[PDB]
Amino acid sequence: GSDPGPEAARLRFRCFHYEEATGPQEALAQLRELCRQWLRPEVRSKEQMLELLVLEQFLGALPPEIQARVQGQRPGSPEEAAALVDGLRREPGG
Amino acid sequence: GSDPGPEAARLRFRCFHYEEATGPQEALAQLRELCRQWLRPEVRSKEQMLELLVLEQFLGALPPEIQARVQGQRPGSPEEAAALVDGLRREPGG
Repeated sequence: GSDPGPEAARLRFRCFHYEEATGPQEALAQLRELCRQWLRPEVRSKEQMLELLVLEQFLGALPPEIQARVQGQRPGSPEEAAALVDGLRREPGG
Repeated sequence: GSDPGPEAARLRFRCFHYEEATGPQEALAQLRELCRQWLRPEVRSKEQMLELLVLEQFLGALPPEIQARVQGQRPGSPEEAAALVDGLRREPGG
């Protein structure tokens, strides 16, 4: 009755390495499946998908060191990530 | 006057570098806007967002060299990307 969580599902979604062995189209079927367990059109609407995806680019837009700090906590929401980094940009050392 | 288009919107969205000077939450506002110009709940539905976002991760799941090729052409559709990468992996490099 519990769900893994959208953030956990997204982690699995990105933990997926592109493997030529399964073929890119078949890999898509995996990614599509994994992203679907994260986005979930069934329960989430389009604007919520925006939020999740904003977070997505935002994290990778961060420098490796700041990004690692996020990745070491995993907020799952863009503004939370923003708040993590908001302090990290205040002279690296926190 | 028009929208950049979902394909170009993702470009602007991915070309966005995190700049501490604009702040993460202000950057979010830009990203939230850019991703919205890409996903567009206004015109598109959730499953379209699934697809666009599968593409997004699929490209990053690819190795830097293969990813660079996709990034240089920009299909915008996951299966289309799957098609070039399937070719790029034919005799690693093409």
